[PDB]
Amino acid sequence: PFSVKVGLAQMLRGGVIMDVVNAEQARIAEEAGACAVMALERVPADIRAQGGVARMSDPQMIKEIKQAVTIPVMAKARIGHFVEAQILEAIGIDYIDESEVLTLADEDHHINKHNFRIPFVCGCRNLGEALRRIREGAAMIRTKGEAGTGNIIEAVRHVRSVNGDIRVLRNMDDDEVFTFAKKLAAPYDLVMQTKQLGRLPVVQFAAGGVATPADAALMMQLGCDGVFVGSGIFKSGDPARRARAIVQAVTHYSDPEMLVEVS
Amino acid sequence: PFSVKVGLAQMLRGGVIMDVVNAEQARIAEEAGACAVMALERVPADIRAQGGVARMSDPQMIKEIKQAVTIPVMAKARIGHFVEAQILEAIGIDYIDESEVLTLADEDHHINKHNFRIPFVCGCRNLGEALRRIREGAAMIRTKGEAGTGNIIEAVRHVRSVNGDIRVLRNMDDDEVFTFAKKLAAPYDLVMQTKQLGRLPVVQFAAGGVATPADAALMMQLGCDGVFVGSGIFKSGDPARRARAIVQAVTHYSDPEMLVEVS
Amino acid sequence: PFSVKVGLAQMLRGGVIMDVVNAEQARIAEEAGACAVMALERVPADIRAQGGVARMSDPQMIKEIKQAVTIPVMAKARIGHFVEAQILEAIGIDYIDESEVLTLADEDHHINKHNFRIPFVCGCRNLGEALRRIREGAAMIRTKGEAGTGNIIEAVRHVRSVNGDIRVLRNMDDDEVFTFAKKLAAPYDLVMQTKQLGRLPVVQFAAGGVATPADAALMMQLGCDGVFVGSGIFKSGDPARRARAIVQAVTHYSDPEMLVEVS
Amino acid sequence: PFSVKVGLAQMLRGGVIMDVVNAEQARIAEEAGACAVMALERVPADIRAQGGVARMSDPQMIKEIKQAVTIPVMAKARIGHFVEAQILEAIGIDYIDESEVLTLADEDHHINKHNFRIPFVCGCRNLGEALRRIREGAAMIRTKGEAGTGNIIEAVRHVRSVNGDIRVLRNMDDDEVFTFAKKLAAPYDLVMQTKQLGRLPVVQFAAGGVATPADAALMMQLGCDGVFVGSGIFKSGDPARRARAIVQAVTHYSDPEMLVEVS
Amino acid sequence: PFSVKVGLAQMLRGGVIMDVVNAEQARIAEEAGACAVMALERVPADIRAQGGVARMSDPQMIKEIKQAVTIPVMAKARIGHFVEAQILEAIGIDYIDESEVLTLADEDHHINKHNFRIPFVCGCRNLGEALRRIREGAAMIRTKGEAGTGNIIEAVRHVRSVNGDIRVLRNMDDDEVFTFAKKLAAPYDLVMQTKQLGRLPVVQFAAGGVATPADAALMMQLGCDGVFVGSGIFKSGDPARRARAIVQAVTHYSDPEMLVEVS
Repeated sequence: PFSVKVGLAQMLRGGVIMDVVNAEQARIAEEAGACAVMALERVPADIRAQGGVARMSDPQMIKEIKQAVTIPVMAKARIGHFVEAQILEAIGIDYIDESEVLTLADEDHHINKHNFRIPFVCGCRNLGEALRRIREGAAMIRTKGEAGTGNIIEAVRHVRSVNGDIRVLRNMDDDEVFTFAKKLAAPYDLVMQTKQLGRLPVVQFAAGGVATPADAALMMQLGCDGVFVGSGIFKSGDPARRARAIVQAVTHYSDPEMLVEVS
Repeated sequence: PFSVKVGLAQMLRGGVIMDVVNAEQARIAEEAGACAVMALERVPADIRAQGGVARMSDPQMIKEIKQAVTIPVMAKARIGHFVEAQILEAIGIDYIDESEVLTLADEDHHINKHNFRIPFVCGCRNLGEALRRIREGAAMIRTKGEAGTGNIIEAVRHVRSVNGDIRVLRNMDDDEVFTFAKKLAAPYDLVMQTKQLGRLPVVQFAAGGVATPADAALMMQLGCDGVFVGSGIFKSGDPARRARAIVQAVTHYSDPEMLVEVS
Repeated sequence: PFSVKVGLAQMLRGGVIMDVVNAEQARIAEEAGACAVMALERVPADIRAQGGVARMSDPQMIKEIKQAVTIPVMAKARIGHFVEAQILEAIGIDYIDESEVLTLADEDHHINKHNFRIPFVCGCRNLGEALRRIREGAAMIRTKGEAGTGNIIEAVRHVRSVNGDIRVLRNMDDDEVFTFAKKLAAPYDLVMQTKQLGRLPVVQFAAGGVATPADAALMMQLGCDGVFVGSGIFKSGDPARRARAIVQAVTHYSDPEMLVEVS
Repeated sequence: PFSVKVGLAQMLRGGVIMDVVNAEQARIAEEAGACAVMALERVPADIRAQGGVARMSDPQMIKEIKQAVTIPVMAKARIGHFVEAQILEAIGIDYIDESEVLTLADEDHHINKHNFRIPFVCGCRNLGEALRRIREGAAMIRTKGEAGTGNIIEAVRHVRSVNGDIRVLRNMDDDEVFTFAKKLAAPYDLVMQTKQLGRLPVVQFAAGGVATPADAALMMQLGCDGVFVGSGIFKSGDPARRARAIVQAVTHYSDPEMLVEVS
Repeated sequence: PFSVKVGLAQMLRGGVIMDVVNAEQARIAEEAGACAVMALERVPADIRAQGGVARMSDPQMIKEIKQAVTIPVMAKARIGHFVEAQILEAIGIDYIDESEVLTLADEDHHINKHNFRIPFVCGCRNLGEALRRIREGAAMIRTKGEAGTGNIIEAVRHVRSVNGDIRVLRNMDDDEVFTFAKKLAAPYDLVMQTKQLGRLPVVQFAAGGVATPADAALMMQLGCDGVFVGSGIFKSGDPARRARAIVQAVTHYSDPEMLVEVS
């Protein structure tokens, strides 16, 4: 029932997903208006600077967070590590993120995400990767970007690349589409579905570097459906204020006066 | 009605296809027991040695051949030259061969073969190319080989590559299949259809260098369904004898005494 | 009055242009139904075989041809050789072809074609080149291809590239168009005019390798407005028959039965 | 109305623009005689020392500065970050600087500056870049230089490059201008407008390394219309004295005795 | 009696092997349910930290461990150091691990393991290496991975590569098997025995980076028969809890709820 997973992930459209590390940060991110939280033991800043290997978050804190908030609760699973995905599905979380922000568990293969009843969130960097992940079973796509620096140049480049490939495909001659599918190394049926829909067949989020309401509004204006905000919110001077500002920016991405007032 | 085209091409299984250049060579190739003829103005030996550009054969001689024999009659169309394919379909031939033996008309794109009611025969060199051509609409695949030298080393290598990739796919773990589909740059749905069927989803012929009954029997024992024999038959000491020998070799590819007697 | 030149070149849409070398070939190409002739002393085949430098055609034979036929009469002028263009305009021909088929007269600069009252026909290989030539003053564009071989792989590649850039531009986001204009090194105003019109702002012809009615119909179906047929027609078995066939193919580029009957 | 923005930016001719970080530095820069201030949260020295990503300055301090001084107030916006530009336009600042001194927000595309009613200030390093930015909608150009070192070698090189390209263009033959437009990858219409005006069609400022009155006078003597002075004035022994000296040097760029007295 | 060694190593199937450094860690790893311990002076983490050369563990502590636990006791022997293997066999340990985790003693040659009555455990990275080690006399194979980092990307890659070569071999045509044996540089007789059995002819363990129950279950689901856990268990917050969790994960590698509860 892949379409069931797609429709389940649709209710995340137009929202913000916030990396939380405890029940209190989860409660704050809930009261700020986020649509879902990404439970994890310690922020991507730890994964980047502290080094070491980062794995699926501990089940006990996932259960604590899930008991603390009412919104959908996500968790991260290493790429190709289908047993972490099995554990997460057995905990009962709402969405699973096959996260490249964590450490690679299988360099060559991703999870055959058709085996789980839980919708997956998979990273991408272009149209070919997004279509491959949707073929593997990912019910929601997020553009990769760059993890931990707060610089949106790569996230902006990836959103622009995905939307540019979509716009190119929308007018592309039928007889050429096949070659395009070979240029991306993406499944042809999904390429034709994209060409018919004018967009990816799934929800499409942005991630990596989104730190200010201006960045979230820029992502939502480039065509995305939402944003991921990981660590810069709760390490700042006031976490609740910045989180509420980013939520309001995503909700009102076409209101410059609102973006000003929230900033 | 792609399945209609596939079933229409199935009756070519276990036969020989002979390049003919006139009504008399067509009549000989018919009396030798061929399943179909490939009408063309002058042999692949001409295309190789004389040089110049080779195009779709002249419509008048196609009509003469079609009126001279009763078996299915093929014709060659340049790659990506869909107007030659339109002309051939309007003449009423039975199969169209998007032939790389001719001159390339579109280096980047092949014909969107779903637009014609006539089944197409497309060349290939590996599993990825065969699957891409089947996705474009080709109702019958022939392994490329090398055109005009009578040396089957490349044709044998291509048959072995295709059948080896299919055998690898047949046992391959499901979770890895996706990556395999990216390695070939072939449509995933066709890759899964191949993995289920244990063979290429269409009829699969051999071509290039098949000159003696031993070569035809070798191709039919490597797993193919038929062979193409272009020029060396009608330039030899006795064309009818060699053509009948190759036909008998394809029919009895598992009878060494028969291969001896026909040689 | 550039728009006057554009409207003047519009009457060539849906026609055939044939290189003639005498009053007799000009009369034949007229009776075959061509829309214009390109006077020249000796065919591109002679330019290849006799070697040496090729220049503007001789004024006396231009006057003879112009007095022999009634259709528009073209002539070739070396690239950047504005004095040959002045001579041609003083003879009174209808269109001037700043032709790369001839020998380069100015490797770095083309003619500032705004100084002549006669419309120009300029070669191109992509969208950037076509837009640059339209900015210089070219009132009609022909896709370069490859001169003298009868192989349409390059002409088809160039038509597909130009039409693909146009289709990409048509959906391209406005904020990105500027960068596109830098990628092609084409004037931005002409890029925006193309994006608005959905096609090149001038008449767009094909040239190079068009030898059979299938090739002409393929060019006219890929989006072109006409074709150039230079030498292979009058060196063949019957020039009038092939010329009439190509004219009928251009006129009926969407009629497969007509393409069959003329072939 | 791009001409309205151009005429509105004209009043900055012959003045100094000083980066301020508080109401007090803004008041000093006003009393020193500057024509405009570039409000920013922390000087380029902080961008180098604290490292990290630098974004649009905080709206609250922009409002404080705007309420503290009477002169036009600028602000910096990341390249391609049109949402930061929207926020700045909604605050009501006078000029927006699409600043490469900040961090790149879009590596491939710049802001489509035609969508805002506020004039923009865009950096440049040669004539092609200045013309491209003027085509995108920039109503004022500043030569890039090098940010934060106090060494004017690069700013001088870029000013000389722009003025040398303009001088080359002024005498350049018309028939060659097109090729020149291709050499720069700049819009041809703007190239011709430059050739007619003898200078860039907008106000042209200098930036990067201007630290002493000699440097400001040198920039104004090389042909510029003003200078940018960012940090070195307020970190020195006396900010008011050096700021007044630089202002007087810009006003009297042809008075060596005045340059001596102010130094 | 190689088959006796193979049957002796069979009782380790479906178990966990834990590197111990004293009688207390050995006792803990016994109560956690491990099937065998790998006596060694200082953990692979200590081998990485203190640097220097690592050799066979000291005989006195091996005797102490062997007297402290009842399960089979392993020990490490440098590669090609057959005298350390003689010493270990004379101590009376149950299995000897010709371990690349230690320092290489013979870079070009491994131990001729047919000379000892004690079964050997040899590392491997692909099918060729595993078959070569089984030919030398190794009665049990463990996939190499990467030593001491806790990252299972390489261990997963090696398990997938070995099982992929086995699956490729299982369907491979007999006439091609010989060439396959040359591609791996593995003994052909063992290649045919593998092709017949559908798996490596010996017990196949995983090693390197297995730190969490998810990793152990992932190894056991990829096709392995067990796991090696060296250092990260006894340097953690609770060694007994994590060791018992990993043992339960290996025992119940197909029970997601169990993997959750033990985590």
